[PDB]
Amino acid sequence: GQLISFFQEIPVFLQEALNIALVAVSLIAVIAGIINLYKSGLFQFIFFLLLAGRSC
Amino acid sequence: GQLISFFQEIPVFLQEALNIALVAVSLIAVIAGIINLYKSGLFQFIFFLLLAGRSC
Amino acid sequence: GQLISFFQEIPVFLQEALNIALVAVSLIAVIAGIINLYKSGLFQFIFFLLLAGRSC
Amino acid sequence: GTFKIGLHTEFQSVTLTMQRLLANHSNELPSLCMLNNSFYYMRGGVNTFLIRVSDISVLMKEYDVSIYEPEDLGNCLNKSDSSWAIHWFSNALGHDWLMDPPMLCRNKTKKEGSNIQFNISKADDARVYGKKIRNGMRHLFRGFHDPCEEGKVCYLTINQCGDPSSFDYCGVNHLSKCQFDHVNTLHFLVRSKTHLN
Amino acid sequence: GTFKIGLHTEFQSVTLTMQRLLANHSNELPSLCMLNNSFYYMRGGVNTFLIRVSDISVLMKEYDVSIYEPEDLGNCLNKSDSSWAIHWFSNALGHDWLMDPPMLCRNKTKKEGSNIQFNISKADDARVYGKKIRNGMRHLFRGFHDPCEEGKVCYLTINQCGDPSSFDYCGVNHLSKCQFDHVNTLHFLVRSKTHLN
Amino acid sequence: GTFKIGLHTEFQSVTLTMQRLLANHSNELPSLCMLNNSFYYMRGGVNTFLIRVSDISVLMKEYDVSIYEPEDLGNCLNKSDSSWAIHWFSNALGHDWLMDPPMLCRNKTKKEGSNIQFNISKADDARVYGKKIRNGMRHLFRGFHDPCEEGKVCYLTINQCGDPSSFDYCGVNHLSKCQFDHVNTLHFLVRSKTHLN
Amino acid sequence: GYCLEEWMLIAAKMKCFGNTAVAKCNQNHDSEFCDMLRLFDYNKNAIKTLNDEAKKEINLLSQAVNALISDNLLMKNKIKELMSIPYCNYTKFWYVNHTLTGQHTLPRCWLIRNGSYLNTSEFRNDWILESDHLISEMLSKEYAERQGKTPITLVDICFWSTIFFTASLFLHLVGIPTHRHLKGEACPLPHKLDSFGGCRCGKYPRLKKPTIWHKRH
Amino acid sequence: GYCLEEWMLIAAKMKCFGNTAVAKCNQNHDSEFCDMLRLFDYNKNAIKTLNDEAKKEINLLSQAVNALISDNLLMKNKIKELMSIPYCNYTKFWYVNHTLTGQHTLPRCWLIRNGSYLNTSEFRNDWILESDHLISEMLSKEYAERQGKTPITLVDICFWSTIFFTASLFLHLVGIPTHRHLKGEACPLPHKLDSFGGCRCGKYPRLKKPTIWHKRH
Amino acid sequence: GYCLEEWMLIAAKMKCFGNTAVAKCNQNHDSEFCDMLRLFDYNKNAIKTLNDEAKKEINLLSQAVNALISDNLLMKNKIKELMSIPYCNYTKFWYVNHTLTGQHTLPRCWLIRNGSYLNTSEFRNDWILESDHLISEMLSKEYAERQGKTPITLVDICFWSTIFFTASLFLHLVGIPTHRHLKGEACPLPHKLDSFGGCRCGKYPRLKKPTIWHKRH
Ligand SMILES: *[C@@H]1O[C@H](CO)[C@@H](O[C@@H]2O[C@H](CO)[C@@H](O[C@@H]3O[C@H](CO)[C@@H](O)[C@H](O)[C@@H]3O)[C@H](O)[C@H]2NC(C)=O)[C@H](O)[C@H]1NC(C)=O
Ligand SMILES: *[C@@H]1O[C@H](CO)[C@@H](O[C@@H]2O[C@H](CO)[C@@H](O[C@@H]3O[C@H](CO)[C@@H](O)[C@H](O)[C@@H]3O)[C@H](O)[C@H]2NC(C)=O)[C@H](O)[C@H]1NC(C)=O
Ligand SMILES: *[C@@H]1O[C@H](CO)[C@@H](O[C@@H]2O[C@H](CO)[C@@H](O[C@@H]3O[C@H](CO)[C@@H](O)[C@H](O)[C@@H]3O)[C@H](O)[C@H]2NC(C)=O)[C@H](O)[C@H]1NC(C)=O
Ligand SMILES: *[C@@H]1O[C@H](CO)[C@@H](O[C@@H]2O[C@H](CO)[C@@H](O[C@@H]3O[C@H](CO)[C@@H](O)[C@H](O)[C@@H]3O)[C@H](O)[C@H]2NC(C)=O)[C@H](O)[C@H]1NC(C)=O
Ligand SMILES: *[C@@H]1O[C@H](CO)[C@@H](O[C@@H]2O[C@H](CO)[C@@H](O[C@@H]3O[C@H](CO)[C@@H](O)[C@H](O)[C@@H]3O)[C@H](O)[C@H]2NC(C)=O)[C@H](O)[C@H]1NC(C)=O
Ligand SMILES: *[C@@H]1O[C@H](CO)[C@@H](O[C@@H]2O[C@H](CO)[C@@H](O[C@@H]3O[C@H](CO)[C@@H](O)[C@H](O)[C@@H]3O)[C@H](O)[C@H]2NC(C)=O)[C@H](O)[C@H]1NC(C)=O
Ligand SMILES: *[C@@H]1O[C@H](CO)[C@@H](O[C@@H]2O[C@H](CO)[C@@H](O)[C@H](O)[C@H]2NC(C)=O)[C@H](O)[C@H]1NC(C)=O
Ligand SMILES: *[C@@H]1O[C@H](CO)[C@@H](O[C@@H]2O[C@H](CO)[C@@H](O)[C@H](O)[C@H]2NC(C)=O)[C@H](O)[C@H]1NC(C)=O
Ligand SMILES: *[C@@H]1O[C@H](CO)[C@@H](O[C@@H]2O[C@H](CO)[C@@H](O)[C@H](O)[C@H]2NC(C)=O)[C@H](O)[C@H]1NC(C)=O
Ligand SMILES: *[C@@H]1O[C@H](CO)[C@@H](O)[C@H](O)[C@H]1NC(C)=O
Ligand SMILES: *[C@@H]1O[C@H](CO)[C@@H](O)[C@H](O)[C@H]1NC(C)=O
Ligand SMILES: *[C@@H]1O[C@H](CO)[C@@H](O)[C@H](O)[C@H]1NC(C)=O
Ligand SMILES: *[C@@H]1O[C@H](CO)[C@@H](O)[C@H](O)[C@H]1NC(C)=O
Ligand SMILES: *[C@@H]1O[C@H](CO)[C@@H](O)[C@H](O)[C@H]1NC(C)=O
Ligand SMILES: *[C@@H]1O[C@H](CO)[C@@H](O)[C@H](O)[C@H]1NC(C)=O
Ligand SMILES: *[C@@H]1O[C@H](CO)[C@@H](O)[C@H](O)[C@H]1NC(C)=O
Ligand SMILES: *[C@@H]1O[C@H](CO)[C@@H](O)[C@H](O)[C@H]1NC(C)=O
Ligand SMILES: *[C@@H]1O[C@H](CO)[C@@H](O)[C@H](O)[C@H]1NC(C)=O
Ligand SMILES: *[C@@H]1O[C@H](CO)[C@@H](O)[C@H](O)[C@H]1NC(C)=O
Ligand SMILES: *[C@@H]1O[C@H](CO)[C@@H](O)[C@H](O)[C@H]1NC(C)=O
Ligand SMILES: *[C@@H]1O[C@H](CO)[C@@H](O)[C@H](O)[C@H]1NC(C)=O
Ligand SMILES: [Zn+2]
Ligand SMILES: [Zn+2]
Ligand SMILES: [Zn+2]
Ligand SMILES: [Zn+2]
Ligand SMILES: [Zn+2]
Repeated sequence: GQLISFFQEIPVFLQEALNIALVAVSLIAVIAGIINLYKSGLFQFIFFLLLAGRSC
Repeated sequence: GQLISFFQEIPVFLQEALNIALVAVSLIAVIAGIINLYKSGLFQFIFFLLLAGRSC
Repeated sequence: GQLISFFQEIPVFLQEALNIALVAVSLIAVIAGIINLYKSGLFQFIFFLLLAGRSC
Repeated sequence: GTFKIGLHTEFQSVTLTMQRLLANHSNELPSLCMLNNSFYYMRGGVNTFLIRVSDISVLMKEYDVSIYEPEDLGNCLNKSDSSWAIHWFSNALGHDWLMDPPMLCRNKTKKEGSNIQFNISKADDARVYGKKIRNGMRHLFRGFHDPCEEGKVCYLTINQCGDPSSFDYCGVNHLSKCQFDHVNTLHFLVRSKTHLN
Repeated sequence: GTFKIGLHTEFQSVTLTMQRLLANHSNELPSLCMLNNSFYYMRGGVNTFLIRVSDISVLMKEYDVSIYEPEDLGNCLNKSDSSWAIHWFSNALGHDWLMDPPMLCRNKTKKEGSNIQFNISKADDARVYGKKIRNGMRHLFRGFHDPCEEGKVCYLTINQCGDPSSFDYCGVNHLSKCQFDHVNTLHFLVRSKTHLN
Repeated sequence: GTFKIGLHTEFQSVTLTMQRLLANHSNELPSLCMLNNSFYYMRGGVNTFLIRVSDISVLMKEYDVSIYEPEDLGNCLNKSDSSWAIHWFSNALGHDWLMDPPMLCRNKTKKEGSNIQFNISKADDARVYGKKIRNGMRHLFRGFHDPCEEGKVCYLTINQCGDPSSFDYCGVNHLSKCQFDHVNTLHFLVRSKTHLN
Repeated sequence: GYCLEEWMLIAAKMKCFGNTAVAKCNQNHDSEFCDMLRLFDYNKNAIKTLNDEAKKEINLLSQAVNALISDNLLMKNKIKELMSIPYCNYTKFWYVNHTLTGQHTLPRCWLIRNGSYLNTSEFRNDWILESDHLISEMLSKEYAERQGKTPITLVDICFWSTIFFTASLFLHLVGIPTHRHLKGEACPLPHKLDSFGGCRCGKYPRLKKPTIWHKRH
Repeated sequence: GYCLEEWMLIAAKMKCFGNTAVAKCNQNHDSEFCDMLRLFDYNKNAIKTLNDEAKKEINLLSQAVNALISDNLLMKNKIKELMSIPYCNYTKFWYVNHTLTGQHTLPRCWLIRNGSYLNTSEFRNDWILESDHLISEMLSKEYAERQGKTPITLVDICFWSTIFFTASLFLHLVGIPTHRHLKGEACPLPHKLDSFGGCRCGKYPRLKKPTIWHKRH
Repeated sequence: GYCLEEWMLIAAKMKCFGNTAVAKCNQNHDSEFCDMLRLFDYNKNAIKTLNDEAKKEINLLSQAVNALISDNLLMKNKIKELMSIPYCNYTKFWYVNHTLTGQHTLPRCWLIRNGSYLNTSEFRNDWILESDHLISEMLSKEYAERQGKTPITLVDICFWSTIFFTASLFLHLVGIPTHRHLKGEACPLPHKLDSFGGCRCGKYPRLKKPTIWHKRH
């Protein structure tokens, strides 16, 4: 509910420099964390767990 | 005194999801930091400095 | 304006332990980030971009 | 009546009413409504009166009854069921009985009915009581305006509705189309001595 | 009276008294207490009076003293040192002697002492006096209940304690068991015109 | 009068005044000032008055005209242009012409001129009017260190300035030294019944 | 929250106002809408309980009108009317409503001049600031609720733990030397050398030779 | 903090209340406990000032009662009394006290109905909410004390410095390419390639060949 | 913001006060400076509006003094004067002013005892605490304004994104195993091993032998 309400108010919030800065930092942080998890091997570990001894 | 007062109020603080999340994040961060100092040589450097030229 | 206004108020702010801790951690973080960027080669990349095919 | 003010916020308005409450407990508190500059109205219980301010004077001080006692002021009341509304209006306007100039009245035998008249002219021996009465009407009636002229003659008139002195204006005509103002009652029930009275 | 609300918060209460203010400032802070529906006491200075409401009053308008002037009110007191307590009670009860029917009382020498009576019966010619005195008592005495019934006879009795008519209810017995309220004396002293008087 | 209070913050003070409000609108609100421990002055409209309290009294109760009515008090003034300021000061002190001891004056044709005197002595038959008058004067004038002593004579004297009895203490030569206070007006223009009058 | 039945409105049905907006009337005494709500609540209470008994010889209605209504506001409005400047006649109230969340501001008087309602262009700044204040209050209520349940000490602990973890990561990347190496010599492990290069074992004499720092190898 | 002497209480010893709890009485005109405290303080002032001299010819106590006691609150209590609903008779006050910290709430009336103190089950929603408000007030007071000494500009500077350092660490892990490499050729160090891949030295002709980026090697 | 004319001051010129300090007078009925400002505003309105026309037959000034100033404050000052303790006579007001930013506190009475002003030493704690409160208000205004424009949900999103990114960096440094290795054997890539170490292809029998975890090789 909180996330939906926040998303419904984005145009009001996205009128100030700090809000745009925070949104950009959040998006960059999430994207880079996803990249790091992909590079570190969390996705590979999950794939191995889901298909352990069932494919080659 | 602030830490003692906060510790005396844990049962009432640990009733909201955000407080539990913050406590878990703090504990994980401290544990991972201790591991990193163990994995980066801070403990070894301190041990060497304390026993520099005094033992083998 | 905010930065210069905060700079004119440093002596009054530098009376509490938390403010001194925040200033110290901010300075250490900025210095370490500059060192990391120098070590990661971002400054080398900028230098290469500025003098690409113009000097050796 | 509602227009967009931002993105999701909207300008909205609400209108409240207290006239029903004025009628709900119509006793011990009248309802006051002003028709226009020279006409004012008063409804107490089941009896409605007309307040008129103008320069005319149909009633004279020579061969007509004058009211002194606060108890016998019911002479200008053909249906003498109760003049409590008139008495309470009179002593809420700021008028006094011990040392204040009296007001005119008319015999109930005459067909003209109630013709309670006040002298509020701005002239000699009349700038002490007239100003006080006009301040009282300012405090009771919200949009009161002075229709008199400085240095000239001007009077005040109170007539029960339905009488010839009230003409055809009363009945199911003016008082029906008039809207009782609750600020008049709010100013009318407060006794703090900090008001215009 | 203390119980746990949360894991650390505890319900607590404090009881406040203002007997020292009333006792020390006896002349400045009259103290009013209520025994029950029909009995009340007033304690001013070093003398205590009895305020009683009952349907019966053994008096008569023919051969009983009636008090008009605000100066000869000290007659209704066997030890006529001072009747300032009755003076304050009358002027704070909402009872003005200028234009309000007076009271009835017994002789000083007769063996019943002060028996000042206010005729507050809800009947003809007493639908203003009785209501005003009732409102005054309601103002001055918290928890005031009226046993007077409409269409019948009722009276208000005033008697300084120790008289034969005061009976054994006075003395250091019921007077002590009755608790003086400071809300009564707060209502007794504030002059804002917004009270029940 | 500014000194450093901290690093960048500073201690500053501002002095306010109401001279223009109390001078450009001198009518309907006189300005009062406490010149001495016993000397006080009232400036209503365009005429200045002297108000003093002491034990020496020049007025006598044998061959001098007294004042009982709030209307004939204008006779007690040699230059009887307007004594509305005297009347309004008198009824703002809390003095009531109905049930209070009256006041005397000097003949207008007499050389010494007008001299209004009050009896506020702390003695028998004078502890009711004097206390109320002194309380009203405490309300009107900020400081009031009365010289009246128990069991001794003490009188309040009002003298319109310009009279020979007023001495050089009036006129342009003096009076100006006293500072008119707006707090006096604030305590002087409010009718809340919760004051010392 | 607080609701007004149909008989208290003009050309409208029953409508309800939020508790938070009405809660602003708890300590407010310079608001006409709060006074009107107080009058309505007093009427509702009196009809519910006091009207049932026929003992209505006591004017608690008046004793409340002069008590729960701020006469200072009435006299200020009267003074404004006598100065021919806009005032409130306790008839029409305007507010700013957030359509999505449903929470709004405390209604304000629609001022009247010359006996006519002011158009929505003379007090344009008033409702612009009302919308801005509504947005600010909506954003600050969440902060107030967070501060009323989340300790400052817990936030401080989390922030300092994050700083400690970031510093630990930094020291992990850069690496900290674990033992000294003699200049021109091999690794002196397992012996430990002081600033002088000696050791208690006696193998390395205390010649005060310079030493360097090396990380794990 | 503020303390009440023996004669001000019933069957209790001297009791002291915190400054924060009694600080609410500074602007509150709707609290009976604040009125009682004001009366007690006025009496205490009068004993030390208006008792050494017999000049007490002025009704200053009555004037103060007319001034420091909210007549509106007393009239509201009288109306509630006459409307057969619970009211306050200024004798018993209840509050929620945090035992450990010793800081509590402002005491509230223990309403009396039918001349009897309501049991602690009819206003059950009052003291539970009051304890919740006490905890919220403690946490909010901690937050306000923090915000009154620590500038928000310094907090923003620290947060942005932490973000900058974390981004620097991220680029440290990933590594930024320094110089371009030709397709299937070694790096042209110490020479540098332009956007077209050529060299100003003439060694590398400007053939507009595609180039790729590589990190330190 | 608000400015006082030349005739309103003694031995000074026109002085201007900030709106925020003046805005504290909206609900402050316990400050003498606010009452004096209200009197000045009423005088200004009367001169501009109620003075040009000859209709000045109504004594609105008395009713203004009745309502536009706090009578209880006047009576409290009178009581303080009658008890020979410091009081305000509405002439001199002191405040604490920040020189650089121009933000200043609401002016407070310069109390007088025995007809003389205090010597700035008997209320030293008053102005020390007032300067401290001014600093606290300056620091807290920025926090309030920031919370009025920046949502707390966005701050929470940024904080949790930073925590997620830091955790991702930690798992980047430490590394996470991607496939199992049989004990005593080589890497079984590209084949995958289950918990029992068997393969659906039949190459690796399900012997339930223990297995270890290794990262990418
Ligand atoms: C209502 O009060 C006004 C106050 O002006 C009265 O009008 C005035 O009436 C008098 C006669 O009563 C007119 O004559 C004047 O009388 C005396 C001497 O007898 C003196 O003031 C003048 O020399 C003049 O002769 C006077 O002109 C008239 N004033 C005005 C301004 O019109 C009026 O009579 C009162 N009405 C009632 C019904 O009592
Ligand atoms: C406060 O002042 C305003 C402005 O004078 C008053 O507004 C007036 O409200 C009445 C209803 O109370 C309106 O009459 C209505 O008008 C239309 C038809 O014209 C229709 O809705 C109804 O049949 C009714 O007649 C009136 O037009 C309106 N006047 C203006 C100028 O807008 C308001 O009544 C005052 N509050 C009081 C007296 O309590
Ligand atoms: C105290 O006041 C009450 C009224 O509040 C007085 O009682 C009333 O006295 C009048 C006297 O005229 C009675 O009127 C007449 O009484 C008798 C008996 O009915 C008879 O002559 C007539 O039929 C007529 O009613 C009236 O009835 C009576 N009311 C009641 C309810 O008893 C009472 O006299 C006053 N006491 C004193 C000492 O003044
Ligand atoms: C102003 O009022 C005062 C009272 O407050 C009047 O003074 C009083 O004068 C009478 C007449 O002498 C004194 O009464 C009697 O005096 C004799 C002589 O000593 C003695 O037997 C008793 O004292 C007796 O009561 C009274 O004491 C005295 N009071 C004082 C000291 O002020 C005064 O006459 C009034 N003056 C005017 C102008 O009205
Ligand atoms: C406000 O109303 C309440 C409720 O009626 C009053 O409470 C009463 O307080 C008195 C003491 O002031 C209690 O009397 C005490 O009772 C016991 C048993 O005797 C004992 O603790 C003492 O010896 C004393 O007698 C009384 O029981 C109590 N009533 C109830 C119903 O709880 C309170 O006094 C009123 N406040 C004022 C200022 O009158
Ligand atoms: C409130 O009480 C204070 C303290 O009594 C009053 O302060 C007084 O203010 C006046 C000016 O309004 C000062 O007079 C000035 O003195 C010097 C020397 O002449 C000069 O600056 C001016 O020419 C002027 O005369 C006076 O000294 C000062 N008194 C004290 C004891 O400091 C203040 O006036 C009172 N406010 C009122 C009555 O509204
Ligand atoms: C603000 O606007 C909202 C949205 O229109 C109003 O919420 C409506 O309230 C009415 C009351 O009768 C309901 O019937 C509707 O279902 C509500 N709509 C919703 C929840 O989307 C709200 O009442 C308004 N606030 C006011 C008028 O004070
Ligand atoms: C809230 O509770 C605390 C803890 O009991 C109270 O602090 C004690 O109060 C008692 C009252 O008799 C004193 O004797 C003690 O000295 C206090 N301190 C300690 C450490 O026990 C506190 O007073 C209570 N607050 C109130 C009643 O307002
Ligand atoms: C607070 O102090 C500042 C210091 O700059 C004052 O600002 C100056 O005030 C003087 C008063 O004589 C003016 O002449 C200057 O022009 C002001 N400088 C500016 C506005 O930059 C400020 O007025 C003080 N605040 C007060 C007195 O309320
Ligand atoms: C007021 O209305 C009445 C209606 O009868 C009319 O006669 C009168 O002339 C009007 N007055 C003004 C001043 O317009
Ligand atoms: C009214 O007229 C009647 C009938 O002529 C007469 O008896 C009575 O006295 C008159 N009243 C007044 C007050 O003049
Ligand atoms: C009230 O208490 C008194 C105490 O003397 C008693 O005599 C009386 O019967 C009680 N009841 C009533 C209804 O007065
Ligand atoms: C009381 O009776 C006496 C005679 O015993 C008498 O002189 C006196 O006037 C009476 N008082 C009254 C009736 O007030
Ligand atoms: C009062 O002040 C005046 C000022 O002229 C002075 O003449 C007189 O002597 C003073 N009186 C006393 C006793 O202070
Ligand atoms: C003043 O004296 C004259 C006689 O000379 C007399 O007529 C007049 O009435 C006296 N003054 C007063 C006010 O009585
Ligand atoms: C105000 O109302 C009056 C009376 O109806 C009208 O004459 C005037 O034009 C209106 N407008 C102004 C600006 O006075
Ligand atoms: C009032 O504002 C409305 C807004 O729609 C406009 O249409 C109308 O003309 C305005 N009336 C005026 C300016 O008299
Ligand atoms: C009120 O109190 C009386 C006296 O104790 C009792 O008889 C009655 O039943 C009570 N009723 C209510 C409604 O509380
Ligand atoms: C409150 O209710 C409880 C229920 O167990 C009862 O024991 C207690 O006496 C009551 N308290 C009162 C009536 O004060
Ligand atoms: C107070 O002022 C008086 C004069 O009004 C003076 O005599 C006295 O000494 C002063 N007291 C103090 C303590 O300064
Ligand atoms: C008042 O303070 C000043 C500061 O300069 C000092 O010189 C003076 O002696 C003080 N006066 C008193 C009466 O303490
Ligand atoms: Zn090594
Ligand atoms: Zn070794
Ligand atoms: Zn090259
Ligand atoms: Zn492998
Ligand atoms: Zn396989």
